[PDB]
Amino acid sequence: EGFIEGSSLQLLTRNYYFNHDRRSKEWAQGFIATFQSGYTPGVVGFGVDAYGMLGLKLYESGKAPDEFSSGGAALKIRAFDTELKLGDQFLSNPVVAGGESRMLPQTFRGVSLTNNSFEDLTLTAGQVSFTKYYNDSHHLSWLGGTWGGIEGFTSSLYAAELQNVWKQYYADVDYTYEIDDNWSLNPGAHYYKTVDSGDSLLGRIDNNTYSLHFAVGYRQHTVTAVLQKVNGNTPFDYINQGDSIFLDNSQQYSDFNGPNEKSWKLQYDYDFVALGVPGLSASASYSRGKLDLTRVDPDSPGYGGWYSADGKNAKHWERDLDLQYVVQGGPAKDLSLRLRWATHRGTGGYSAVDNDIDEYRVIVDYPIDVF
Ligand SMILES: CCCCCCCCOCCOCCOCCOCCO
Repeated sequence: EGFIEGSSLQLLTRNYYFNHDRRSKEWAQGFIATFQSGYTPGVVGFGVDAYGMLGLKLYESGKAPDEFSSGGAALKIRAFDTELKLGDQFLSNPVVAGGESRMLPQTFRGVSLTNNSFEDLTLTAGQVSFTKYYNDSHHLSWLGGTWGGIEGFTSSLYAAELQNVWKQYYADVDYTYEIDDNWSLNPGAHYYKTVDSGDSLLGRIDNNTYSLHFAVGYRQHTVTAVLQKVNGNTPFDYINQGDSIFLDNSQQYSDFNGPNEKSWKLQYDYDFVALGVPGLSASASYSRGKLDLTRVDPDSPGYGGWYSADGKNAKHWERDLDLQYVVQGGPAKDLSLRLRWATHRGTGGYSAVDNDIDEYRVIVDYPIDVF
């Protein structure tokens, strides 16, 4: 289509409300404007992507500082189903993301390469840097791919190096079987290997983390079983934590990722579609985990504070209630409201590591398509 003709600008308005009980509320506006050029015609095309981001409480982006802002752009070059972005850009993959848990995502400065030559295969590579954000600079490079070569099944393999911190490896599989027209099974696994790298700023790291999910769908109902296991004396670690889609036990509050923590969750989801009210969904979860805090090295530079002499039998749990309505028609079409309730308690001195809390979040989201 071409630079002008293929251009699009989106503005995302974000209302964000966060309530915390401890055994502090917060209100914030946010705006994210996104432009994408078309491509100059020819074998090798040229374009531009650019964004700007603002938020205001009603580096530390926002939720704990009265205002925040940022903007950037990247040059894109597209040849043979390969796209190269050079500049500031968003990222989501198993070893790197701006993260979905907070109001504004983090961005990254550098090179990304994405190949779509084969339908069913995505390859990506990259080298970027980023600062520090949410709750000097970092450098990270990754190589990865995602394969779709079978009808109900998907595969991923990724690696990253976070300079002087870690090398991280990740695999996954997801299978879906449709039995009846109303009954389906979704077995799946996530795997993370983590080792220390270079100067080893966080200290020694030898960490293997597993996520198991089994999901029975029946019509609108879906019930899901999760096992998660962290093997090593530091907790599973990743950039921009919370609500991770590469972990089956990542929850509103806790990631159930502590060192040597075994965990499970039972989740229930419902789609109100056939009950007459489409765009309405709800879900509830219960998660339980246990780990032995005596096994942490208290002198571990990055992770030392997980150690507790009195930890031993430490355990915690979380029960999440989640519902969201997207408005599907009229003027507010696409306006989405989402309500989030989490309760978390630990026992066995888990509280020397994390807190007993009750979290309430409300998120109002309005997309605008401007050209
Ligand atoms: C399945 C998508 C292709 C992934 C590109 C390579 C990602 C980098 O991984 C480095 C670590 O991999 C360890 C051994 O890799 C075996 C490579 O061949 C496997 C073929 O799927």
